[PDB]
Amino acid sequence: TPSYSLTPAEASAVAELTLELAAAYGSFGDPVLLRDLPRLAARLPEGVQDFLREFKLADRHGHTVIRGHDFDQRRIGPTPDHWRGRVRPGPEFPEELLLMLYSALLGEPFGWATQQDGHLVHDIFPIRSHEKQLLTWHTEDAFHPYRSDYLILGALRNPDHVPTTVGELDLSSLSAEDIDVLFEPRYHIAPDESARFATIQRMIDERPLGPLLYGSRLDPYMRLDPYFTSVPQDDTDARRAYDALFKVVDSGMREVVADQGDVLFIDNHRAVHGRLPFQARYDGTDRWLKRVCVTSDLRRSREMRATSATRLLG
Amino acid sequence: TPSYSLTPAEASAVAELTLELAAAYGSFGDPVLLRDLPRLAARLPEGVQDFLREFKLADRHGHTVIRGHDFDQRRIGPTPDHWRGRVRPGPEFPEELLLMLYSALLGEPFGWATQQDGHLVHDIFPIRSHENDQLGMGSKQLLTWHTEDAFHPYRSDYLILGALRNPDHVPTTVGELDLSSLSAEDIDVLFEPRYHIAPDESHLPKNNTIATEEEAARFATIQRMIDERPLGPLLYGSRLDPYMRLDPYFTSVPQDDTDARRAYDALFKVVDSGMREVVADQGDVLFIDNHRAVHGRLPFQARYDGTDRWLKRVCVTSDLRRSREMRATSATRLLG
Ligand SMILES: [Fe+3]
Ligand SMILES: [Fe+3]
Repeated sequence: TPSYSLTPAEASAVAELTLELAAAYGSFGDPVLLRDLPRLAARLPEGVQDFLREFKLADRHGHTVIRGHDFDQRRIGPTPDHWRGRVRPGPEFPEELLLMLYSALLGEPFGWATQQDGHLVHDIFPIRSHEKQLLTWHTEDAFHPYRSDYLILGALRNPDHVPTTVGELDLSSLSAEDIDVLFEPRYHIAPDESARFATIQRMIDERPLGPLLYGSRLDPYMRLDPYFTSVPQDDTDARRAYDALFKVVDSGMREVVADQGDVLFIDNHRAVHGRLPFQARYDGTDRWLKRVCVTSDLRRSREMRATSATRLLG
Repeated sequence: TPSYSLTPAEASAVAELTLELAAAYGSFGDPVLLRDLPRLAARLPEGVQDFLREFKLADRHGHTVIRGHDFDQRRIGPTPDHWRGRVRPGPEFPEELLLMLYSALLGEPFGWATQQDGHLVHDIFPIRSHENDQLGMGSKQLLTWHTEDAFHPYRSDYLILGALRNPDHVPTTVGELDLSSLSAEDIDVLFEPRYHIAPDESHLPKNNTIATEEEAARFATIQRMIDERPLGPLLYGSRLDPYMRLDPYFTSVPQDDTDARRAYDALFKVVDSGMREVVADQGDVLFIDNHRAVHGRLPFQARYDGTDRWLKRVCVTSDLRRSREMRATSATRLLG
């Protein structure tokens, strides 16, 4: 897995640009910032832009990391208790901007109106409120036709080096028989728990059966969320193939640590991901990540978006 | 319809950048150029960048034009007799890069493997042997309007046409949907899966080789569409400001569906009467939203003497990986 290590000079330039932009724009509520994003991302160090572009175009690896950012711990301040009621943007606005810049290099930032107040940057920190742990991995929103194409995870702080899990598809293990079955529309994937108007909420609803593999039959994409995946009982070939696919992916899972100053890029088409359970202090010094969802085609999701301009689904 | 007119200064800066890039890069066969495209496009005049970005994000107008480019006629040379057997790249390489920079501001340039040797930037000029019938390389005969490859799930999201020369000012026809000209009842019908759109003969899997699994799977979805003949909508997106796919020559309204026939005829009249002539004169670059506009060309008399109309054409996709199944490798931008 290729990764990019920032020099002190690259890290200083990135930090400086990130502070200049934060002072220049109000928030992500500023429509002109969302407009300028791709042009702004061109002001990043050229090696960083080149690296990400190669990741995007290569379409080979499930994940990549840019390491060595300068995330000023004094400015960022203590890891908050919760996300709701918290004034946005915070002092960590610079870092959120960075992820939005990276997102603009891979596509467009988008989010869910019903998730975290519909903020384009998600918070990932221990919560005393929302508190034997099963170890799960999934494709992000595997059921959804307009699911993320990429995820960007920025490690603001990670004092105990708690890894993320990411897994890819090894084809050598699977037979051609099983692959062909998985490519066919024979599987149900269920949604999740996720204003009055216009045509209320649940719009373009639940419909057909779909495949688990797609794209190239020699190097396929996947959407795999094992907990919410069911196969019709009469379909024994599909059940045999789903079993074999699960074994390959489950047994291939890797631990990847996003330490402080790391940005992890996950390809939602080539890789599954999962959180790892960890003992939290709850004292403002806890592990803290930011997450941005990236779509390659914003217009493809128009029917589930309130307006043309909005990047929030639902 | 909003447009952008380059000041002579912007025109000068664009040409300079374009010449520099032409010298620094060998051809489009260079993967690094494809890699560098959007970082390179960030070197264009800032007004231009902001203009296209606003066009892309507004998702309202179906076409726009950037006018006032300096396309140097001495450097570009005579309009060629044919696209086959030309030295790649030609003396007009700088103009090709410009269109590739523009495409990179809207998405990713892509092509069709069997079209003009698989070049990302297409030539549009009269070819004598091609002068009998309707196409983009003839001249004498009418090109009735349409959505590009309306049937195809991975059709272009945008088209970019650059006018290297147009001495007789032969316009391009483009038409949009005036939604207020249709009844609410007819709109509901058009959003429903009640219509058959047939592929152009060029996309038929039986055209290419029957050999191997790799090639069979690469056409398997298109072949399924031909065998099952699924019915589809002609309007989609949001019911308030909808996308359209309308290729009248390849659209079948099933005989017994009377509601569909009424709605279609209605949609046809609106789009036919809204057809506008947009002249892509020398130095003009036309952007077409393939989800919000239809396009065609007018018939014109060609001279075949190296002075004829010459356009360059690039196809843009907003999501390159969506079409992976129909591409030989991950690297290739060519479907088929
Ligand atoms: Fe997740
Ligand atoms: Fe056409």
